[PDB]
Amino acid sequence: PKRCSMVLDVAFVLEGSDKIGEADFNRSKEFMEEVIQRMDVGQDSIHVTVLQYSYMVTVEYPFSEAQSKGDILQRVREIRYQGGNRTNTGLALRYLSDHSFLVSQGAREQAPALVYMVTGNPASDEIKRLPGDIQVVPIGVGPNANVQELERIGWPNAPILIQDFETLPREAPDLVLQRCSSGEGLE
Ligand code: NA
Repeated sequence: PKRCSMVLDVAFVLEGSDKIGEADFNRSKEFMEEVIQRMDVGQDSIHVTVLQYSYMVTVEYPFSEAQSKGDILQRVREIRYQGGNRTNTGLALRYLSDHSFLVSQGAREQAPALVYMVTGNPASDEIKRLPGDIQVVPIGVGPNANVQELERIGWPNAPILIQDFETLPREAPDLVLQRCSSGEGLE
């Protein structure tokens, strides 16, 4: 099984809108749980922050809190589907650059920054250019993803396109960990 063991600050950003729905959001959670389980999460290795967004953005787990796999996974289990009426992807991205990845919020100065963002709908809001240092790998799930929007957000990273949320926990973890370890997408 593909492994990722390195000094890395990883963010998971999950769309939890009404358009996603509780059932598909739970599949996104299960995808995320599987990835964290496979990752070498620890104080001296991979660190994890988790965000959920729709109408607003919730920091479900900051970098500043205990970086053990057990503490992260248990908070993840506690995460509740918000079900908002918007897909404010631009706001979620602003959180990453202006809050999540700050040293004052637990991020490591020497660690590279990597974001896996699971979304199934076009952004409701304006998306602004992220600082190049924050690498975003968009995971566009389902027929309603705005692929060109995700390509622009992602560059240099190709979006990972998944047919549906049922396939997400089955297919995506392998691809996510390959990207984690190598630093680049496939082919
Ligand atoms: Na960082």
